Amino acid sequence: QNRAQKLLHYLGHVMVNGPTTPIPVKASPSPTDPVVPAVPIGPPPAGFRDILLREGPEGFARAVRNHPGLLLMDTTFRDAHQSLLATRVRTHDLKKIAPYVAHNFSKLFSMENWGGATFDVAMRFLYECPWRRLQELRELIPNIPFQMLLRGANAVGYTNYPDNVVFKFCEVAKENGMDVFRVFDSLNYLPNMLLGMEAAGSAGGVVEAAISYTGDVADPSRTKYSLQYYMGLAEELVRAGTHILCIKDMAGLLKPTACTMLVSSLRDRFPDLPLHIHTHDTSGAGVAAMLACAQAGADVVDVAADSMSGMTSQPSMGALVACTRGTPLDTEVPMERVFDYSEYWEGARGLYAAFDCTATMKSGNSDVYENEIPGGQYTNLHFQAHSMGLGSKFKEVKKAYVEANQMLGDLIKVTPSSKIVGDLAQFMVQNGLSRAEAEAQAEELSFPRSVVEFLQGYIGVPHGGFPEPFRSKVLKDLPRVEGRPGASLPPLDLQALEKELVDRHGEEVTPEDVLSAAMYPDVFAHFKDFTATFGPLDSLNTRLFLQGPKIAEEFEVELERGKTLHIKALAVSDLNRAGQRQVAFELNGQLRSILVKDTQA
Amino acid sequence: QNRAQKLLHYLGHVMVNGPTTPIPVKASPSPTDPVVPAVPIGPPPAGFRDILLREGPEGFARAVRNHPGLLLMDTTFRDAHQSLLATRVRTHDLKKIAPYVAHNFSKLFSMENWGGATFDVAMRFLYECPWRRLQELRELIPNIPFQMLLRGANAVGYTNYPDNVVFKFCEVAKENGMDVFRVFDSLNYLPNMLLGMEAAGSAGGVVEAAISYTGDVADPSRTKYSLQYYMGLAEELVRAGTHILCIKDMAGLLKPTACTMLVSSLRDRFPDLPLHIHTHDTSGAGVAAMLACAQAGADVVDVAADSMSGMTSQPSMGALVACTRGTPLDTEVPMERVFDYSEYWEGARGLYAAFDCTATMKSGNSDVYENEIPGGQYTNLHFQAHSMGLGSKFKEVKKAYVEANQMLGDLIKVTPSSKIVGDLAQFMVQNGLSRAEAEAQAEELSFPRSVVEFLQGYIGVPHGGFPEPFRSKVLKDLPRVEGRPGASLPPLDLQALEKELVDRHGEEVTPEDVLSAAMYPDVFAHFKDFTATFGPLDSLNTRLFLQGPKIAEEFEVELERGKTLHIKALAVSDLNRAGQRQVAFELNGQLRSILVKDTQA
Ligand SMILES: [Mn+2]
Ligand SMILES: [Mn+2]
Repeated sequence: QNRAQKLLHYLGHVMVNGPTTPIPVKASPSPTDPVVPAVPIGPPPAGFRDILLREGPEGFARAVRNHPGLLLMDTTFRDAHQSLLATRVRTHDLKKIAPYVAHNFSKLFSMENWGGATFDVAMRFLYECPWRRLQELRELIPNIPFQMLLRGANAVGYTNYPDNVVFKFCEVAKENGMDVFRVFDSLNYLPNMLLGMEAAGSAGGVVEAAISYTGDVADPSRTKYSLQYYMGLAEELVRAGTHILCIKDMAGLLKPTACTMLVSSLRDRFPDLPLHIHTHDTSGAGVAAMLACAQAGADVVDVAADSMSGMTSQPSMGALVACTRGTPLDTEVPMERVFDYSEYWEGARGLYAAFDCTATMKSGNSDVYENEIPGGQYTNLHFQAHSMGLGSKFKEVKKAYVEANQMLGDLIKVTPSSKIVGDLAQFMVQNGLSRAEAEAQAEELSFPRSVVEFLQGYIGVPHGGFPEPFRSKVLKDLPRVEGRPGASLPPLDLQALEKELVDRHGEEVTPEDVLSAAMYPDVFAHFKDFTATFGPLDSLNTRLFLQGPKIAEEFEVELERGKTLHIKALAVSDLNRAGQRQVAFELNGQLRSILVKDTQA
Repeated sequence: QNRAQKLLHYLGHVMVNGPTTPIPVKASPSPTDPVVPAVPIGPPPAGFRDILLREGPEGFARAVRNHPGLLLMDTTFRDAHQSLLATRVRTHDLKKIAPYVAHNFSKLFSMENWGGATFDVAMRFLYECPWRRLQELRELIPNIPFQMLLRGANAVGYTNYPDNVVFKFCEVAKENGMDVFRVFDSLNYLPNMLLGMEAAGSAGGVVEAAISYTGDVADPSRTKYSLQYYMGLAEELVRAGTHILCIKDMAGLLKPTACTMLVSSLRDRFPDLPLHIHTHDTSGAGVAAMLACAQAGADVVDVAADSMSGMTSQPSMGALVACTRGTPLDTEVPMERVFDYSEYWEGARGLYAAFDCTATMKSGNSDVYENEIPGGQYTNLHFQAHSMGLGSKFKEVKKAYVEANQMLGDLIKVTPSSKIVGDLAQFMVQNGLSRAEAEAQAEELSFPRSVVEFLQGYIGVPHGGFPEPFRSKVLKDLPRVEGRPGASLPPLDLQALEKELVDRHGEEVTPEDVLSAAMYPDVFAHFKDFTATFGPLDSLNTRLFLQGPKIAEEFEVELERGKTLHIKALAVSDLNRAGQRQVAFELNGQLRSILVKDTQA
């Protein structure tokens, strides 16, 4: 077995040289293994994915809109760990509790488990294939709809790609098993949001236009992104044609009062339009928030498993289900099941001890109502300062964030945008620049590549326009983008890229691989060469994958399905073998050894 | 200076032999120092403590009941850290942010900062005087009311004390600066609750009778502790005379729905009675819950600073303040201030890294709706299991907890009671006893000392009676307590105890000390001998206290107020000096050395 030995070499390697992917927090994966509940044999109870197929996104939206109780979505597979564990959860652990979900959470609206950071991190850090993840799970959960976070601007990539790809991406994603597409734009720049809605709607999937939330519509003071701001935007999005409408409060800024307001005026304007609410518990509301949303007529709300909820993540699924039963919005989900599910996750999370923000973050923070830093980014900046004894610092950067944000014309901060305000915020602090010093001396300073490209609109056009008195003194003799960036981009010959990959990585390369390579040229490449020589490192349980094997400890890995592979380390030490070393394993009935390179560790 | 050298010897000792008080989690106190905001010079803005004094608990309650916005209480000084940090926060760090509080949180209803575990821990583990704490803080915050958790049954002790002490306790406490007394009974056994109310009322303080909450009044299924159960209990407590009425949801089981119900029928029955709600965010509601209580007419709700809220503690103060502004329930508290306040606590908590439940607990858990384990006990049992790689176990015990509780007739689990179900739950588990095996074999097994005395009523009589078919087969030829246990207890000759202490510890012993010794004979004794030889270990900053000083690191300690004491370690090594060693400090302008005992460390 070449599949076999490829992995051995790997295990051996991690033993000799240690961890392959970065480990931000010095900690070994919990020695305990996640508790996987029991599940009856045979097919799931069948939930919405069934209806969808049976009637399209058409009847779907209706059933959704006409469902009595509150409906939910599980972000535990995507945004939940993307916010708490540096989006490091591996397919392996996701496949584990999959059969459970399929059997227990059929009443489920959708299940977020793809899109977002994941596509990137899957190759850049976990060395697994994002497509495999999908197919492997779609296989395990045929009854629950699959949702992803798609960026209208550029699918799951980091830069503008020709529009021919956005459609081909969704085309594939759709066939591979994706259903609901949540398209968003960091500036709510419709052009990008509609392109996303296109590829998604044309791919034949469910379009769920997502509006990113800033400030507080309840507060009449601020008028930039006023209630009427959103309301207008919806019209366009609804006209452009969307099955479901979602409100992406990525910063956990939605207050109950603001909620009641927003949703009602929305339910009023669109009586039978499905409404989906996404918030992060960063401020401390979330639950109280979501509850208000239902009250006012919201159809669904995003939640995460208790053990993976709270703080920069989504509100406690169990708290929502609990507070909602006995009422006309009852979710009808057995508390018992949320327990076993959270149970699993509390243990699963134990493996990702090396990526637990829990190291620096011991709770939420209402100051988010001031800096407007989204959940994910919050956690990271927090960890950064504190991880280097600089909590004192964090206060300061947060203030530079506000100024930076105001300095660019008060913005909507999400992946694209949010990270540009970040660099500028840091640029100012690390250079001691008051907003005034920053603006006045703006005629010439080396502002972040991200900031300059933003003002050139590479992403889009901020509502209210660019801070021109400043924008120009910055841009100078620089090319300012005109129109939807992706527009002026010539297509991407897929055959040129296709044989260009077959020619190299193999006669294997699949449509999927092509796309991946497309979005992530290098990262994909590296990911391919790595797995090339190390086998299916994705079938390895997280512990072995991170920490590597323990000398003498018996263990097994399910390669494919006909093999179980029982291995036990025991023996390494050839300290000098021509500048190397050699380890031996007792693979199944026999035994063998692979040679590693000490890398003078 | 004897004050001086006494501390030196201590510091040195810690250097040579290490930590004096147990340290559950191996971690050193953060090297960063909590950020203490700025506070104007001169007197605070004055709040309710002022009104109180000017009009007695009579005008106070009215003002409370007639105040427009929602009122709050800060448990950050007591229940917040008692649930999260093993009640280990020191007076030193409480004095620091005190002036700030006095200046910024005048609108505050009360401030919980005393009572509960504190009195015990203050001597048992921190080696500080609980009275000192009170006096020192009363000094720093003369404008905000001081609240404490007083146990009707036995003030701040662990056993039945003759009622003469219960009155003498509140008498002293009241004069020392305590105002509002929250009196509670673990089984809501009126006899004990009234005794507390008396001492509290008689002492001339504000009586806030507390009803302990269980189950879910919204849920018609369970009828033991039905709505009409509480409603009736209210009548008694109000007739017995109480200025304010509080609901102690020590387990965080209060759902919004159950809330709206409870409070309203309460505000209905008592139009102008002040209502105070206490909850723990354990389930995930809390905030959502409290918001409901207000909606329905609740006058005050307990909260903690953001960095100290969440999980088994109280809801995010900032989340409440945030979601409540702009509405008729506006707290009027400047978001800005809750920020600086949490800012301070996030850092102060970094000093207590050795007691942070954060180590095992990374979030709340809605399964609380099933085991009914109060916030504090949850945290402990969770740390327990997991701190010894036994999370797998924790599930099990939670199950025994339910059976144990059901086995004792379904109870209200708070400090007294709650820990009895604990022992029983663990007894069963650790002896493999189904609730059936536990009961049938009850005729004779060595049930916990706590469980036996419970059935003998040493605490009180459980509503619905004791589980007799069992109770008896357990008790056998054992004495069953008749009436409020404290009643049958002969007074406590205070002079006998007074001269008894003077005679020993010194001609210093104060009325306070007497009471302390009373409730905590030994603990007090040890606490006294320790401080006796080591000086004011309470004027030491938590870092030096826990971790001791760092060789060559310059530092200072504010002994009293006329001395600043600048010390620098540097030099220890007399490894063998007659089985000891010797360290040297460079105290202020001069230098000197103290001789320690290596304890063959
Ligand atoms: Mn999000
Ligand atoms: Mn409590």
